[PDB]
Amino acid sequence: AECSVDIQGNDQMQFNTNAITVDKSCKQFTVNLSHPGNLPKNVMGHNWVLSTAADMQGVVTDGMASGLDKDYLKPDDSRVIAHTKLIGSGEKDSVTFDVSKLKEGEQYMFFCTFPGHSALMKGTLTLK
Ligand SMILES: [Cu+2]
Repeated sequence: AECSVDIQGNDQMQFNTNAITVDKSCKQFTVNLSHPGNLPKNVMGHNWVLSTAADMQGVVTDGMASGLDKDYLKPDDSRVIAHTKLIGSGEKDSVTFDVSKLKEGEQYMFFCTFPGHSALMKGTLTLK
């Protein structure tokens, strides 16, 4: 299977994907995040964060309160399954994670934790 995916987060506050499917043959999965546009990280930063559907709101709330200095992610948040760093336009960051942290029959959500972004910048991830 392919065990990676290229995702874009643009100045329109949109991920070019609303749904990700991870193949079971994969032991590891990689997300290559880029950011088309021209806006800076302090006002249009984007990160790719993964958690269970149950944990999303909390990760987003606690991340918002963490500040730009911490990439808007609560330090050592156990609910975060995997995450890229917070990037601005023109930047790139990739993250690889263990697929064994996922199971079938559970809804996972990927989103950006920059203040307010998750309202539009979010999507589903499923192991299949
Ligand atoms: Cu964002």
